[PDB]
Parts: sequence; structure tokens; C-alpha cells
Amino acid sequence: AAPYAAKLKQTENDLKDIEARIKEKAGVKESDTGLAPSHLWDIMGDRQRLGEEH
Amino acid sequence: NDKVRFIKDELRLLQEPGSYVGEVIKIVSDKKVLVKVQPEGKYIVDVAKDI
Amino acid sequence: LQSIGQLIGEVMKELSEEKYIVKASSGPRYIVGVRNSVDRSKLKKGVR
Amino acid sequence: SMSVALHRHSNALVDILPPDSDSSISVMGENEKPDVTYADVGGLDMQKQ
Amino acid sequence: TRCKLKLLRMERIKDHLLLEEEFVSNSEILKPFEKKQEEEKKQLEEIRGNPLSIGTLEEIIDDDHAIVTSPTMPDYYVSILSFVDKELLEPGCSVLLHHKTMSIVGVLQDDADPMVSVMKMDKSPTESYSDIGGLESQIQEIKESVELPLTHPELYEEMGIKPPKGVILYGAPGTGKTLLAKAVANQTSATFLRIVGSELIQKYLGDGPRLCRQIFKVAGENAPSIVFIDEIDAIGTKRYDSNSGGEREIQRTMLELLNQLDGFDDRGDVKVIMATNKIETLDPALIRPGRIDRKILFENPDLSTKKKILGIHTSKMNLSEDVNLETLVTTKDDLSGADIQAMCTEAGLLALRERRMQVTAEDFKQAKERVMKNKVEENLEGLYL
Ligand SMILES: Nc1ncnc2c1ncn2[C@@H]1O[C@H](COP(=O)(O)OP(=O)(O)OP(=O)(O)O)[C@@H](O)[C@H]1O
Ligand SMILES: [Mg+2]
Repeated sequence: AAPYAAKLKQTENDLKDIEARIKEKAGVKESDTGLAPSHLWDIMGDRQRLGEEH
Repeated sequence: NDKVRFIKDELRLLQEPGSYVGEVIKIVSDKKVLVKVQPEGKYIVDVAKDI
Repeated sequence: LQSIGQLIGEVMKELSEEKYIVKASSGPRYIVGVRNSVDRSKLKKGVR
Repeated sequence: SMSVALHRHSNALVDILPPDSDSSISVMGENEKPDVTYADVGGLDMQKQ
Repeated sequence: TRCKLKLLRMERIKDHLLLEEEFVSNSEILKPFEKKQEEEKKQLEEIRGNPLSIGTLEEIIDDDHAIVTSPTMPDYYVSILSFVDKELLEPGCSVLLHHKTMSIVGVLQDDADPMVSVMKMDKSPTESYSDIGGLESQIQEIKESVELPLTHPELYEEMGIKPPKGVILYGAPGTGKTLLAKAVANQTSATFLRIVGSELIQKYLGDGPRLCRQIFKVAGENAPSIVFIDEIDAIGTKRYDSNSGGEREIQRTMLELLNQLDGFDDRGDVKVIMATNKIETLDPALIRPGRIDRKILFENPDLSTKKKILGIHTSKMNLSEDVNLETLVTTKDDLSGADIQAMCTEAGLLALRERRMQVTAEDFKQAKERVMKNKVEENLEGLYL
């Protein structure tokens, strides 16, 4: 059965490689939320968060 | 001696707070993961030091 | 103010004459003791 | 899978319970029968055998 | 032998390289920067506590606050502050709150929810460009409505007409209405949404109308799209229960579905597909024509149509020299396309039964008589004779 048999296992390993590839990919995504005009919002941001006002 | 330390050990962890159980819905790149606790809301919470 | 409010249950089901399972009206089932200020000759299943 | 006891503050398993309580009752009246004269031993024994 | 090797030549080297490339790059990303971006990140982590309670943004009041409704029972007037903008948010989007004192500390969700996860799919379609024959005509009607605006919008503009919105596939079971929609979706290379209409409904109340909103909300972000809400029958006219625990749920959920389909605008860029057993398991008016064009009634393969389905199957199984193609058709009388596939599965089991490696003449003949026997009526020719 050598024409299809050998080539069957070879098919299978590629699919498994592709599944593994997707779990490597999704564990790192695009950085972060940091934006220079809302880094200036941070100055006021520490005080209100720690305070009793919201 | 081993028998007394272990009973104290059983007792110790009961005094420590409870534990829970969720399932990860998605992965975050801030070094966090998004967990959905089974009777409760979603939380993005820091991960264990061993994983 | 010093009396302090109380919670009601109903005896869900006898488990011992020492320990009794109550069904809380507040919610969850509990196993609770008994005191010497209640008669356990008059606790019986389904008594409030 | 069965009933079990958890402590209230620990919220951890410290004791175990029968599964025979926490369900519905085993006998709705008294476990021993009310009639002790009987009208089952006296009345249709043949059918009762 | 030679061409399955050629598939291996293309897939092994390119794919294996791709895994390895990702894996080094995850390290490599880090190395270009060493200040500025690192710093900003560092203070984002000081600000945002651990854990974060989820929120849902109801609405933004323009003054550096907002109102959220959260899985925490009381609502909150939260503030918009720290690494978030007023215009980085839109209403109805999912937000991240600070555990201690609720504040929108940014978004990393943007309509990330479990019902979204079921709905989006990364799966491969089962059929690609009508792999299995029969129903040639019906696909040249789905395609006119659904595929054709996406591929060429220009042609509708010369015509001066508005372009269609949605299709309704209905009628017979075993005719592969649910598979033609999958075919059409692969042909275009559109975004496909396998959500099922029955997966919004649960005993517990009041959850459902959120779910109906989220479908239309996500579909528009990733537009162009094809949305398939499969099995919208169950949420039809019918009731959950005749006692309790569901008197409301079906009623709110359906109504809420019609509303956000129309409310988009009359678009020809987000199509919907309603798959349903009949219009007798739904309400008598839907939403209700001029707006939902076109309606496709599936009925049973005819002698031409069922030939076509059959020829596909028989060639993928050993022999056809034994019993002519025509002789299979002749023996069969008209039935759905499942009954045609069923005869071939049974034929194959019969070759196993004998312990042959050929589908012999005897196997074909028995397999044909079996299916006809299920699935039987004889009072068509009994009234007559
Ligand atoms: N034009 C076609 N496209 C796809 N498959 C077809 C076509 N015509 C006939 N078939 C046949 O019909 C078979 C049955 O399809 P399937 O059972 O999925 O039906 P359905 O109408 O979507 O059903 P349900 O009511 O069970 O959701 C296919 O496996 C195939 O053999
Ligand atoms: Mg179907």
C-alpha cells in the first residue's frame, strides 16, 4: 500500500504542525494600549484611582 | 512528629482562603490570560509563576 | 438594639438529634447545631 | 458524586455526610406501619401469600 | 503517486518554515526598543491592578465619565481615564475595569465574548464550489443575490437598482441547503459566521437580547461578511414551555433579531442567511418582502439532478463496470440527495459483509432496495390500482 500509506502519515504531520503553529501565534498579540496623548492623562490618573471619588 | 506536622498542615490550608476554577477563553499579551469563572464574570488576572 | 436580629429557616430534614439540616430562607442549605434555648423534643421535620 | 460537608468560613471539605439525607424522605409516615392488629394478615391471606 | 508528492513539496517546506519563523520572531520583536514604549507599558501595569473585573459600556457621557453595566449587580458611573481615549471607545463595546475603584483603563477586547467565539469559525468549508453535483439552478440564484454584490457592485449601479440583502433557504431535509451556503462562502473568500440561532436560547432569562445585538455588531466590524444564522425555526412563532421558565425568552429574542437586520440600512454588503425547515415553523410575516430577497424552495432531485449526485459517489468507490450508471437510476425512484448517499454507504458495508475489495453487482442491487423500504408509500399506486 506504499503509494498512499506513506503519503498518508506525511499529510497528517503537516496538519498537526499547522495546529501547533496557531497556538504559538496567538500567545503573543499586538502591544499594548499605550498612546502618547493618554500618557499625560496618567498624571491625574493615579490620584483619582487611589482616592475615594469613584 | 511527621503525623502532627501534617494535621497542622491540613488545618493551615483550611484557614487559608478558598480556591476556584474557570476556563480560559482567550490569551492577552500583557502577560495575562482571560479566564471565565463558571458561576461568575470574566476576569483578566495574572498568571502563576510556573507557567 | 442589643437583642440583635435573627434569620429564619425551616428544618429541611433531620440528620441527627444533635445536628439538623435547615433550608435557609436567605438561600443555601446549612447544617446547624441546636442550643439549650430551643427544645429538640419540638424540633421535627418541616418545623419552622 | 454525593453530598459532602464544607466548613462555612474555609469553604473546604472537613467532613462527609450520608447521601440519604439532603434528598426527599424515605418514609412519609412512620417507618413501622400504623395497623398492628392488621387487616392484611386477617384479610386476604391467600392473596398475600 | 507523483502529484500527492507535489502537494507535499509545496506544503512541507513553506508551512514548516512558517512555524519556525514565528518562534524566533517572538524573541526578535523585543530587541529593537529599550525605552519609551517599555516605560509606558511599565506604568500601564502599575495603574492596572490584578485582577480586572469585566465591564460592558452602556454609554459615554462627554465630560470624562461614562456609565457601565457590569456582571456586578449595581451599575457604576465610571470615569474614562488613563491610556484610553473618549474616541477609542464606542458604545456597546466591552471595556476593562479596575477592581478597587471601577474606571475604564482601556479596551483589549472590542466585542470579544464567548458567543462571538462560537460564531466566528476558522474551519475549512466542507464543499468548495459545488463539489457534489445536483442543484445547479438553485445555486445560480443564491449567487445572484449574495456573491454577485460582493464580487461586482458596479453592475447594479448601471442598472440603477438597489442591491439585494439576504436569502432564505427552506423546504426539504437531505438536499444540502446548509452545504450550498458553505460552498458560496468559500467561492467568494468571505467571512463566514456559523452561528446557530438555537444557541442564544437558554432557561435563564434576560440573557438573550444581548446575543442578538452582538451578532449584528461583530458582522459589521469584519464586513464584508456572510452571516448564516442556521435553524431560526426553533425561535419562531412557537413557545418554550406552556408552564413557565421561558414565556418571555422566544418573544424578545425573535423581535430583537428582525430589528437590527433592517436597522443597519438596506445593505448589500452584509448578507444574512436564514436556514429554516419551513415558514410554518416561523411567524407568517417575517420582515417581510422587498428586503429579504430572495426565497429559495428546495424540493427533491429529479432524474437529471439525482444522476449528477450519484456519479460523484460511485467513482470514488471500487468498480462501475459491473452495473451501468443508468441501471442505478432506473431502479431508484425520486428521493432527496441523502437517500442517494445512503445507498452508496450501505453498498460499501455490503462489500465488507462479503469481504470483498470490490463493490460487486450483488452489493449495488441490495443497497438500492434497502433505502426504498424506509421511506415508503404505495397508496399512490393503490388509489390508482
Ligand atoms: N447541490 C448540492 N449541494 C450539496 N450536497 C448536495 C447537493 N445536492 C444534493 N446533495 C446531497 O445531499 C446530501 C444531504 O445533505 P444534508 O444532509 O446536509 O442536508 P440539509 O438539507 O442541509 O439538512 P437538515 O434539515 O438535516 O439540517 C449531501 O450529502 C449530498 O449527498
Ligand atoms: Mg441543514
